[PDB]
Amino acid sequence: DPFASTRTFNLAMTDIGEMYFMPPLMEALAQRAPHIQISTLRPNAGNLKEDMESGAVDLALGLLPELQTGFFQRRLFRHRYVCMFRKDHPSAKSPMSLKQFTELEHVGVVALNTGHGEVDGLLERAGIKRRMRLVVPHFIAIGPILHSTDLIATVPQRFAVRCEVPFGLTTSPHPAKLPDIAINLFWHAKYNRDPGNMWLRQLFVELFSEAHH
Amino acid sequence: DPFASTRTFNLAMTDIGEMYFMPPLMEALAQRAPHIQISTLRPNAGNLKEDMESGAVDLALGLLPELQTGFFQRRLFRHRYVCMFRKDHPSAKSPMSLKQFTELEHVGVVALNTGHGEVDGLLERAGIKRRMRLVVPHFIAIGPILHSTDLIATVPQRFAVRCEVPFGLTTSPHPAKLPDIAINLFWHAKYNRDPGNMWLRQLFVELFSEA
Ligand SMILES: O=C(O)c1ccccc1O
Ligand SMILES: O=C(O)c1ccccc1O
Ligand SMILES: O=C(O)c1ccccc1O
Ligand SMILES: O=C(O)c1ccccc1O
Repeated sequence: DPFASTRTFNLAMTDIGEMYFMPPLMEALAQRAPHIQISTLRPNAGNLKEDMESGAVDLALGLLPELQTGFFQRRLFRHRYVCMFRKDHPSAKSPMSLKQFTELEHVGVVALNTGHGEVDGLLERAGIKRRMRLVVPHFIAIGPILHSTDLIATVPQRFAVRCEVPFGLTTSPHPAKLPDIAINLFWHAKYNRDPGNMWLRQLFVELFSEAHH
Repeated sequence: DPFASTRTFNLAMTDIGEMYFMPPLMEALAQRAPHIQISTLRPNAGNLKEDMESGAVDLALGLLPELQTGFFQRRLFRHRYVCMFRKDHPSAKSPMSLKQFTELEHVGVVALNTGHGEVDGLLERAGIKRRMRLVVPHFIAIGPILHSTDLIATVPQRFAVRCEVPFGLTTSPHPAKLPDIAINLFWHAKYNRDPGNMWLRQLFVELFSEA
């Protein structure tokens, strides 16, 4: 049944999603359905809405404003933005003050087709105009960049904690008031009742849902 | 007038390019041109050739055979593909044999609009069939994924070497016959004499060219 499938599922997610969702998913699949193949793609890859409609993309994961309307969507968890910097930073402290946040230099991330791109506008509207020497499209490059510079960054908490040891970095709670990050699972009405889709949806829900309350 | 420039330069490069190029560039810029901004994008974002022509993208860095004719270029350095897997993998050995390579499960990297996209085809044509359990679009997530699974991957060596300690990975010379990876810097002829472009190109050559 589930054990036997050799179906390939295609999943849209960010690079954080790849490092976060893939290892436990692979571990679960080796226990439960060891022949299933998984392919990922970034939320910006083509025509996400069209590709979910046609069935080329089975599921989408993340903070995804594109799909806020015509799609089924289930919340997996919430987490916050934190500030991150190298463990031996010459001046950065935790907790970091707004003043210090505005004094330091930043690397920014433009996560295309995600809601993370609201961050710069939200800070700007609060009067926090960062000295941002570098802007990159995506998140994982942030680890090595912070490891070998005095830059700081604003990043999702669940990504940050995964960088602390590998890249020798520390986090601070974020001095600015930023909304919570809702990481959701999305699917198109067409596959609402497809057995294989429901099974993979249920697995994501089981593996990744916040113990709510 | 480098020190006073507030120019934003738009650079096309991979996730590997960002981790490798950006920290020394960041350090040089703080010292020579602290008001310059650098914005990156992937080689696959929009269409590279037109954007370099328009000055939408100033410079491209990486393995980019589509720019190999009709663009200016300088070689920065060369390196090879290697096989990478977690240090305590139950069976994977270094050096890995081609037989073992064909037996183990892989994480593939599709790698669009770079030369790395060709790996699947050189292997497939040579008759080296891989059991591809997981496919991702880009390289940089391979580090965390190998660390926490039993998969193996084929990856650029200079990238692989930066993963070894952070993620507890080992490498092997690659059992298959694969081409060298030439990492070049490219620009369009139109900006050949643009002063800010010349200045930044020359900074990349200074910091990264082994030639
Ligand atoms: O921002 C995301 O896409 C994300 C994905 C998985 C886990 C945490 C995250 O912030
Ligand atoms: O349609 C499938 O191949 C399938 C896959 C996983 C679980 C249940 C299924 O029917
Ligand atoms: O593949 C790349 O684009 C690359 C870039 C910088 C250093 C090593 C690399 O392989
Ligand atoms: O001439 C410019 O516009 C310029 C900009 C940045 C760095 C060096 C430069 O000459």
